[PDB]
Amino acid sequence: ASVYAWNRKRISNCVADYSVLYNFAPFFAFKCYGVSPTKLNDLCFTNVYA
Amino acid sequence: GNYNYRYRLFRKSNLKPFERDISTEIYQAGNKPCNGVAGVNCYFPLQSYG
Repeated sequence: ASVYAWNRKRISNCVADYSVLYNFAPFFAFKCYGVSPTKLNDLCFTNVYA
Repeated sequence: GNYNYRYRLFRKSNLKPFERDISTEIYQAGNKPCNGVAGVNCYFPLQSYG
């Protein structure tokens, strides 16, 4: 979608692993605010949005 | 921004009381650590305070 009409998707009720993301997308930019990616596979969350 | 004071963001294991570490080393990335560069991981240990 375009920025002024971005698309949002709710992801919850599932087993999430953030180690497979490194595969997809050469990752021209990959940075986090408030968390660090290496520790992200560990914490537990309420409801994750995309 | 006063770029004269920095702080260690990446450490393998925490440190015992009252020791200081001044070694500059590039973080690893689940493979033989990047020898001079920075990808998804392999970030620089020191970040300026500014």
